[PDB]
Amino acid sequence: YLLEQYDRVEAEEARLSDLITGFVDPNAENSIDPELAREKFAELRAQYVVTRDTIKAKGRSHATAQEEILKLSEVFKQFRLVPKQFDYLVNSMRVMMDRVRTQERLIMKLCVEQCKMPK
Amino acid sequence: MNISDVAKITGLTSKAIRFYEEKGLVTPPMRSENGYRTYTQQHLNELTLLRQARQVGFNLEESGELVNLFNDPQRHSADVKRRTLEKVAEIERHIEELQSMRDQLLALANACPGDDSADCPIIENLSGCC
Amino acid sequence: MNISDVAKITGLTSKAIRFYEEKGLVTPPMRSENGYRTYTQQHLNELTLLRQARQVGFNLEESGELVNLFNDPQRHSADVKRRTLEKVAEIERHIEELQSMRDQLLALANACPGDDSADCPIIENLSGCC
Ligand SMILES: [Cu+2]
Ligand SMILES: [Cu+2]
Repeated sequence: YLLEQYDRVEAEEARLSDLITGFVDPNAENSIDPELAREKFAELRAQYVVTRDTIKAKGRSHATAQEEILKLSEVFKQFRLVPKQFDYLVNSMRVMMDRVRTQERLIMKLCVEQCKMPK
Repeated sequence: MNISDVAKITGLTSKAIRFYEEKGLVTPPMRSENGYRTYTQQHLNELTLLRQARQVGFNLEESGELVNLFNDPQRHSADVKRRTLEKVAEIERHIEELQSMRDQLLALANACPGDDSADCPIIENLSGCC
Repeated sequence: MNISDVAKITGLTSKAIRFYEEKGLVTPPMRSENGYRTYTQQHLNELTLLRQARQVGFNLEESGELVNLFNDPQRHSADVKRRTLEKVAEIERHIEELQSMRDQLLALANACPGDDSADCPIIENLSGCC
């Protein structure tokens, strides 16, 4: 996720070019200096490290675990979308689903054509 | 940074900067995705150093070594000044021998009548005939 | 005369000689059964003069024109004389340039401690820090 891409671009100590200009960038409702980004990219890390622990808190769908889900979301919903790089983040779903989906189809290709089955 | 703004700040032009980067004479500036060479205050002062280095007389190579000096915060003012002084000496030799040449030219020319003649004594002093 | 002949007599090397030839500085020599350039005293004189255009410091072009004047006896001693004067003017330019900026190198020497300090102020004035 965006924290990963922001460290990958910060892998070699430096960048202020366009690919950061897409990133988090809260508009006060545009080159980005280090300290501002390092701050905006930090309380998100805090929401993660305090969020990923409650996923197991008596289930994926626990009250306060969903509170940290919805709160991480609300933490993001003040912010805006991030650049065409984020395209691959969506692809990382499709290329999974494209595969997963396909396997179901494949299983059906193995289950549904030769023998009879109910529908 | 904006590459034209940088080249005007240092007085150079972009292909000059690019020539110097081709010769590995500064810190590498990144590009942007569009391809704009990401210069810096680091590249600002590297380029100003590399600028005045040759106006002083340091070639592409030794001026690259000067940007090495700057990029070396471990640097030693001694060797810097020793090379400054070796340069002084080479300029001295240059001056001396250029003026020896000058003196020979002047001995040739004042020896000439300049009498719009076929009898140009200079050239026949220069040519190995007669 | 083969190229070794005028080369080892006047003293120039085969590369510089054929370079001067294809440059058109010098007369196209006669040629052989095999196209080897059988030079003559013409070319020997031309090439001694062409050197003493070089060693004197004329560029290749003005040097070619020196040798063209020589075998063109309608030349004027005055023209060669003013040429030498203009060349010595350029020598005065080159030498006073070196003198001035070397005086400034000496000022640089005066400024630096040269004491193995990574606060070498030379790098600090060139690299426009602060
Ligand atoms: Cu004359
Ligand atoms: Cu010093």
